[PDB]
Amino acid sequence: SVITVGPYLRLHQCGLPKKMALELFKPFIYGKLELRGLATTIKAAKKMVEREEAVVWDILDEVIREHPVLLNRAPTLHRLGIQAFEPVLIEGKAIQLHPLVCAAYNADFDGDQMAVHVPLTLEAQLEARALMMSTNNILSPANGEPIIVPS
Amino acid sequence: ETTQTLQDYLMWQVELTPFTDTDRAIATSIVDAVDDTGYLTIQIEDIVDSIGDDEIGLEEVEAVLKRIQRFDPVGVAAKDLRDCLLIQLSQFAKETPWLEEARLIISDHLDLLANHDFRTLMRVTRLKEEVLKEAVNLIQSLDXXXXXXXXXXXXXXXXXXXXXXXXXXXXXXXXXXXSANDTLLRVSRCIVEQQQAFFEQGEEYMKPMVLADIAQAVEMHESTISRVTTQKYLHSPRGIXXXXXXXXXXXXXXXXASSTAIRALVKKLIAAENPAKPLSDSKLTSMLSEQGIMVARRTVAKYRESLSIPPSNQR
Amino acid sequence: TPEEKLLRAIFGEKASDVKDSSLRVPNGVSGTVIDVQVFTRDGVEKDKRALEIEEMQLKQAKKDLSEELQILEAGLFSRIRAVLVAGGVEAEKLDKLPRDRWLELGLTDEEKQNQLEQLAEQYDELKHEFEKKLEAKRRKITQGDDLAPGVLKIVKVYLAVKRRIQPGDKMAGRHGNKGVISKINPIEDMPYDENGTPV
Repeated sequence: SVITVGPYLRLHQCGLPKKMALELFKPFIYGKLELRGLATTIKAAKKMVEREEAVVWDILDEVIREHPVLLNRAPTLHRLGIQAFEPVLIEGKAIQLHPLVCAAYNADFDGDQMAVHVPLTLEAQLEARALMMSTNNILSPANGEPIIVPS
Repeated sequence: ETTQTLQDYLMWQVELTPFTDTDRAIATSIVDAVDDTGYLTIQIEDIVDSIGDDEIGLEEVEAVLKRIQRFDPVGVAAKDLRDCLLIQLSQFAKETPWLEEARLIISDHLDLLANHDFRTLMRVTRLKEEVLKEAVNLIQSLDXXXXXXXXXXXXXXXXXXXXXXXXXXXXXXXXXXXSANDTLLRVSRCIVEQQQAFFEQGEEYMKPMVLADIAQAVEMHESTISRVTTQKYLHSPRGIXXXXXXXXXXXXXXXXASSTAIRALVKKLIAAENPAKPLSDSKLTSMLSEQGIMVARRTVAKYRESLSIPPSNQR
Repeated sequence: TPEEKLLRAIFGEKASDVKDSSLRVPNGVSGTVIDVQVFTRDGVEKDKRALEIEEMQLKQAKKDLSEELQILEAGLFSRIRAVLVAGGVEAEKLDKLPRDRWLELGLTDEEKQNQLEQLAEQYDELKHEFEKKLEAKRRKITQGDDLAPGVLKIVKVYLAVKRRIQPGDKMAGRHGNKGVISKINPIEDMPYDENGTPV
C-alpha cells in the first residue's frame, strides 16, 4: 500500500488499514472465533467473516495486540531496510509509517508502494521483538553515528 | 485453474473436523468412494467388510457417514438419493410456509409416482390450489446435488482445419486458413477440394461416400486419405465430423444412403412414430424396406435401437 | 441407468450434464451496466433481446431521415401554396383541405400540366427516394460481419464506476509538485480568515 505520514504512532507502531488487517489475520480470526465459544463450523465462521459483524472487529482488536508485523521495500540496501512495528487499526486505504525515519528507508513520500510481511510460527514473535523492532537499533551498523536524527 | 479437486478438497475438509483415530480411518475409507455425481456410496457392506472386523460396528460408521453427508456441498454420498434430499431440506431454511412438512411427505415416499404426474396423488397429500403447485416448485428449485467442483474455465475449440465455399449452385473446396510446406498443404487442399466436389452435403444428409472412390480419384492411398481425416476435423460453414463423411459402405443394394443415412434417417423415422407406445422394430424395418434399402430387419432393429435410441426398451 | 431417466423426468432433465460456464464478474468490480450489444452471426436465429436495439436503431434512422423531407416537403407545399394563389384562391377552404386539395381541379391548362406534372412528379420521386434510402439503410441495420470460424455469437457489456477522492490521492500541480493526502480534515478545526472563510 501507499504510505502516509502522521503526527502519532510512537516509534514502534504503524498505521494498518482495517480492510488490510482483516484478511491477513483471518486464520487467527477463525481460531479465536472457534475458541471464545461463538461458532458452529469453520464454514459458518467464514460466513461470519464476510458478514462482518461488529463483534468480529472486537475479536481482531485482541488478535493484533502484541503481535507486530514486518515492513519491506522493494530495494534493501542494508540491514535496517526492513523493520517490524506494532499495528494500529486506521481508517483509510493507505498505510501509516512513523515520521522519524526517512533515512533507513531512504524514500520520501511521493506515493511509493510498500510491502508488509507477516511471520507467525511462535518464536518468530520473539525474533521479531528482539533483533528487528526499531527501538532496539538506534545506530547504523556501518558507522555507529546515531540515525533517526530529527529534521 | 490448476486447483485441487474431488477427494483432495473433500479430504482436506475431513482433516479440518477433528477425528482422533477411528473417525479419521473410516472417514478416509468413505471419501474414496465418492464419484463425479457425489451421492453414490455404493454398497455399505463393502465399506464394513473392508475394515476387517476388529469391532467398529455399523452403528459407529453410520454416524460417521452422516457426518460426511453434512459437508460444504450440502448433500454428499449417503444412498438411494432419497437421503441427501432430506439434508438439502433440513439445512435450507428451517423457517418455511409449510414447506418443511410437505417436503418430508414428498421426500419420504410416493415421490416415484409424483415425478411424472400428480393426478390422484393430489388427493393423497390433501394439498390443493397453489400450495401443491408451489411445493412442486420448491422441489423443482432444489437440485445431481454436488458437481460443484470441475471449475472448467476453458473449452479446447476445434479451430477447424480446411475450408469450403458454395458458388453458382455448386460447392467447391478452398482450404482457406491461417515450397515443400506450400505444396504439402496444396495436396490436402486439392484432394480435399475434389472430395468436397464429389460429396455435397447438398440437401438432407450427405451423399454416400466410399474411400475407394476418393482413393481412385487421385490414386492416393486410402490409408493416408482416411488416416489424416480421422485425427483432423474439416470445418465447413455448418457442422464440425470429417471421418464420418469418409467411412461408409455399399449398402448391399442396387437401389441405394450408406450407414450415415441408414442410421441417421433410421432414427429420424423412429423420431416421429408410435402414437402411444408401438415400439415396433419390425414395422420400422418394413418402412425401411418400403424405400428400397434392402433391410434384412436384423440389422435395422439392432443398429437402429443403438446410439441413445430408446428402443427397444421403449416398450 | 434408470435413475438418470428419473432425474430427467423430475426437472425436465434441467439441461443435465451440460456445463455451468458463465461470464460472472471477478471481484473488486462494482457499478451498473452502461450498454449491452450482443452481435450475432448471420443465420443464427437470435431473437432474444437483440431485436430491441435493432428496432431502436431503426427508429433513430427513421427520425434522422424524416426531418429532411419534412422540411423539403414543406417547401413543396410552399411552392404549391404559392402557385395556388395566382388563381382560384379559396383561402381557408384550401387551408382546411390538405393533401393538395385533390390537385385543386385543373385550374388553368398551363397550371394543370405544369403544376400537376411537377407536383406529382417531384412528390413521387421524393417519396420513392426516401423509401429507397430507408430500405438501403434498413439493409445496413440488420446484417453481420466477418468472424472466426469457431465463434457463434459474442456478448458485450459495459460497466461504470464512480470513484471519490480518499487519502491515497497523488494529485499533481503544474509546477511539478507531487503529494498525497495525509488525512481527511474536518471543516471546523481548520484555519480561517477575518471573514470566517476556511481554507
